[PDB]
Amino acid sequence: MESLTLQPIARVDGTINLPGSKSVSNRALLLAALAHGKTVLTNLLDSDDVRHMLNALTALGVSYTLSADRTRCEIIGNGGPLHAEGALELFLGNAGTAMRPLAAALCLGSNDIVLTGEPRMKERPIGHLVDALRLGGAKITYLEQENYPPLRLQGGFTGGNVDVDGSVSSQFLTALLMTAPLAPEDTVIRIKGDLVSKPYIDITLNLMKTFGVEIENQHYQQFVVKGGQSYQSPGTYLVEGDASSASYFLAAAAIKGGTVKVTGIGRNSMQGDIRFADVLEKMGATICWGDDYISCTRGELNAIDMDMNHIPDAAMTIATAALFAKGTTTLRNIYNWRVKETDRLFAMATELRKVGAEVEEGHDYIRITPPEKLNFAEIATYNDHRMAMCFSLVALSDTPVTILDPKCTAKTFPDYFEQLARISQAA
Ligand SMILES: O=C(O)C1=C[C@@H](O)[C@@H](O)[C@H](O)C1
Repeated sequence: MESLTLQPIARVDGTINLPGSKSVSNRALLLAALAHGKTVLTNLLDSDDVRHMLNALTALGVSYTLSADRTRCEIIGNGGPLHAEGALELFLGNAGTAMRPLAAALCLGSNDIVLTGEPRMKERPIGHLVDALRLGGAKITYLEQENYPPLRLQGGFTGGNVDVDGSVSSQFLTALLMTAPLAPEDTVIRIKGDLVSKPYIDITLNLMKTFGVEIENQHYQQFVVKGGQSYQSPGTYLVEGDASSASYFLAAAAIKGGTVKVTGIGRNSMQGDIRFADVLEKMGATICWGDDYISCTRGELNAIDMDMNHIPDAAMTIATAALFAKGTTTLRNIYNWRVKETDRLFAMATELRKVGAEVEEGHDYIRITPPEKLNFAEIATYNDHRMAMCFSLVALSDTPVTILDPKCTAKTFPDYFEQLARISQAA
């Protein structure tokens, strides 16, 4: 068991050029692979989740090249649905943005492919997506537990009237949206009831439009898709910096700045997590917006009580920032935290108590009352990059913190600790 101990950070100040967005990177790679023409992606993220997507594309026969730092990628588009037979197994780690999108995309035409991943991935739900794909004609088999990967995909998705549940994950709808335009028949995707974390659907539609495809969005209740379409290379495409990765640095300034500026995202970004800056502002920090930057300057930090379903990933950063705020913070409507890299409600509550907080783990919310002073703890990270990054903020106090398995940050941000250190000042 590897570990990293962070010594107390007296002040943070500086500029961070953000790594590329994981959400955008994996969507852009799949669309580039399906598209006609060569796509040159710049500022692509190099992390575990993107490497699993690249490996899957290689296994499916897609040709591409990567620059030395793996942030520039020239993809030779396949000009249509990807194919493989022989129950070829694609190992997708714990990458939801590879597993859900490929589960749908590979249902086009004929195929015989198996999608699997790490143990936790076999415990992350995919049943609602499989139900929708089957309504459209896909043949899918659960090889282990019903409603979870691994899946054996044998193709057959032709389109038609498909219902999909959007109450557990927005990724199921994202996967259907990217796939449907290439189906031979027109598709009408009806959302059964509620739709969680809607901003990710906006990211998906933005990327599809960049690749030449638009659909009819009827108030996020129904999506009308014309079949027989083709994705087209946009030529050169710049991947936005990651707004979720940015949260740690902006929060660091709200707690211990100084001013921290992150570049690569700005007011025009398509990522919902830029709204994390609004939460810091509501807590008392000062935010500055640019076309290609967002900065946060220390003001004060007061507890908040808010629905965080629109920014589930960045919301975890508020849970550790709450350790430094005045009053009790409550984050609500985050049941979805339970079905991600780990059950984040359980994990966050457990680790927060270790540093002294009084925490109520609600079924779908978390209430955090900070201690007068934090104490040292060895933080368990649950193979979850965000647990490591969120708890790194504990060091913006008088106590060091030890983070177990620090390399788990590589899922989305291999250089996280170096970057935090870049803005860490002793004076
Ligand atoms: O579609 C996406 O890119 C994502 C959607 C949400 O489930 C997030 O929680 C997940 O980390 C990424």
